[PDB]
Amino acid sequence: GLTEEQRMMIRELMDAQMKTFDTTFSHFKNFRLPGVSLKVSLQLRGEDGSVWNYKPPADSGGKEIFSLLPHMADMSTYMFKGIISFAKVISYFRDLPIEDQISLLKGAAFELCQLRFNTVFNAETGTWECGRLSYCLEDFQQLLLEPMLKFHYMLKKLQLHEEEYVLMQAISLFSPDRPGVLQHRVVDQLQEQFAITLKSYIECNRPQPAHRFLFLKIMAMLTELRSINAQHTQRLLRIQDIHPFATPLMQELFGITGS
Ligand SMILES: Cc1cc(C)c(S(=O)(=O)Nc2ccc3c(c2)nc(CCCCCCCNC(=O)COCCOCCNC(=O)C[C@]24C[C@H]5C[C@H](C[C@H](C5)C2)C4)n3Cc2ccccc2)c(C)c1
Repeated sequence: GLTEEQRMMIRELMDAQMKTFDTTFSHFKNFRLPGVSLKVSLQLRGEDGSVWNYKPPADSGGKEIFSLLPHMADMSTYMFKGIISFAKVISYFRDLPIEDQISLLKGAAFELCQLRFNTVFNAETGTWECGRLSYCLEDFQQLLLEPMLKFHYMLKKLQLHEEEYVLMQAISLFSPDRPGVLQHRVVDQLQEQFAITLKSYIECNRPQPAHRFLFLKIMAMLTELRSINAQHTQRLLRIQDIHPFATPLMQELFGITGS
């Protein structure tokens, strides 16, 4: 019930997503593993049927608390590469000046990573199911006090379509107010078009009373996700200051100069 401009925009996004989101994590390899606030266990299922499980340590006032950071840095880096590839496939993004492309990716990389991670989040088991890797929240309502955690549960409950997730990714990517953006007006117009497309998609394909105000719920979540991004970017920089762990790609995305 959309225009073709809107149908072609969704098709392009869905194409970009299909080409650049390794949903089985098959090519995530050669990552570090822990030596032999909220914590996760890590499970690795081998192609032969073997399983390794890692249960994290407790806080004893020592560096043990950072044992998973190298692994997570490798996972995040793998995800960020996918997010960068996604953006670069999209015509509207490719047409932007390269400095704005970089500014938009620096601004949105965390948000797009979290949106992709929500599609592999199992809310029944509190587990991000990443192909052969599984990350399980360690033991309740104290968990939902963490804003990013409550975000994942609340977004999962909306039961969004693939198309709605990829429009969320576009709206986040084309945010006209990230630091360093110059083509503010063009980006702002592109964002509005993606939001209108999402509003119309929901109107045409979700007539049920449960999906009343769904478009507005999604937009409020995107606003909330940007606020969480700012908080978590500061958390990353504090930990990096006392315990370096960011990969080069993470340093580039989060504004660490190397000097
Ligand atoms: C320090 C840090 C910060 C950022 C910003 C990143 S990032 O953006 O570049 N990648 C990333 C990847 C995935 C993220 C993820 C971030 N935020 C989530 C959402 C679920 C968790 C919400 C936050 C919980 C509160 N804690 C923190 O805010 C910082 O805790 C540092 C101290 O750690 C204590 C021991 N806990 C761990 O070792 C486990 C991890 C797991 C993950 C989040 C958090 C920091 C890292 C990465 C270690 C705690 N997910 C979803 C998801 C989680 C696990 C597996 C798969 C998906 C990085 C890399 C690092």
